[PDB]
Amino acid sequence: NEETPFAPYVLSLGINSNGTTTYYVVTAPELMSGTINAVAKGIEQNGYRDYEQAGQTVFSIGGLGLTSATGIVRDANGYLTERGDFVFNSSLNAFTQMDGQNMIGLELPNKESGDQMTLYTVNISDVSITSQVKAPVFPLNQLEWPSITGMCYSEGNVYVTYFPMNPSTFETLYTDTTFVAVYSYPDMQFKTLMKDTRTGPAGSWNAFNGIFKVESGDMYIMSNSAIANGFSQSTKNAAFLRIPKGETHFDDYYFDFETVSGGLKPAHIKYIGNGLVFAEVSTISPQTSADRWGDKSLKCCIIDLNNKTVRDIKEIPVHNGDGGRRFAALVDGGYVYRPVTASEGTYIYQVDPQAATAVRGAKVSTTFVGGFFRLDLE
Repeated sequence: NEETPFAPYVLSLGINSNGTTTYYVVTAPELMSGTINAVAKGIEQNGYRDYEQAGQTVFSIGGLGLTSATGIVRDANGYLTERGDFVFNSSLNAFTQMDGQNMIGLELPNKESGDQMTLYTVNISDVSITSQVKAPVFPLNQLEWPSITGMCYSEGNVYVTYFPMNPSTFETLYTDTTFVAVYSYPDMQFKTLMKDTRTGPAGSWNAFNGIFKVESGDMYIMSNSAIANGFSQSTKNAAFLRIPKGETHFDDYYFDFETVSGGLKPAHIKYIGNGLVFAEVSTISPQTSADRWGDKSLKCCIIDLNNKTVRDIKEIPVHNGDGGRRFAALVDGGYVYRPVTASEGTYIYQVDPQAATAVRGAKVSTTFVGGFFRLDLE
């Protein structure tokens, strides 16, 4: 065993061998030198996995056939171990933290796959379903079947960002409206369908990038309408809007990202703190049908929501994104760390968010990084 006990940093290394992607959840004692790898260390996880952290639990969420999420925690000996099992029916369309002890997870049933969706309440420390409730899909499918891009909990309301998409043709014919559906917790009664016409739908296909909460409890949405991230068309400039804490309207905030960036669209976002967002931003302009789904040629930027500015991190090379999955970026010790997979290989880059400058760190022997966390002992 080459695992270093109590090594804080957790990386899920996605490694392509003979066509198949296998995940190795490894730890690293530091991020700035050495080589992070899965030689003689790691929790091997087969199948499609994506990763989300809450508290000191990393959830390994199975996909493409796998219908469970598994906890990963640090045991008292300093080693990672698997803990618990949350079984769902088909796919976990959204998953977000409700409070210090609980996640909520939303699962859709097309219109023939069922009529009701399910909200699961999952205990973080036990990794187990505490309660579950059913709700109609409508009005999420009023125009077309929804494609869910995020979920947030605020003061007893559940907020769901989505865009309509025909599940068989993949057409996204409705891009002129931001949609946020709002439900009451715990019963999932429908409260309101928020609409806004200053930008397009929030988030993009399976990218978990539609909505996020900041220190005040306010929420922001991100619209990119990006063909490169899965839309079939684009009609309105990429932008951020804001929902006041616990409320059900958009306020006067509006950040025209697309014009400030000189015509570009964000692909992936992570809130850093203090109004700053770390982002991968497509350098393709205009994106066309030839770019669709590719998530190619991204740069890294700091987005300042307070001042409505965009600053390029010039030391990070242009690189292709990981597509429709969660953004593997780690906010740690006042920096943001991002594995950058490019022609030279994969390296962790340490980003100073105030200066918008980066330092190259550890090399990572992997195909891509599927998750990136700091896990302490509880």
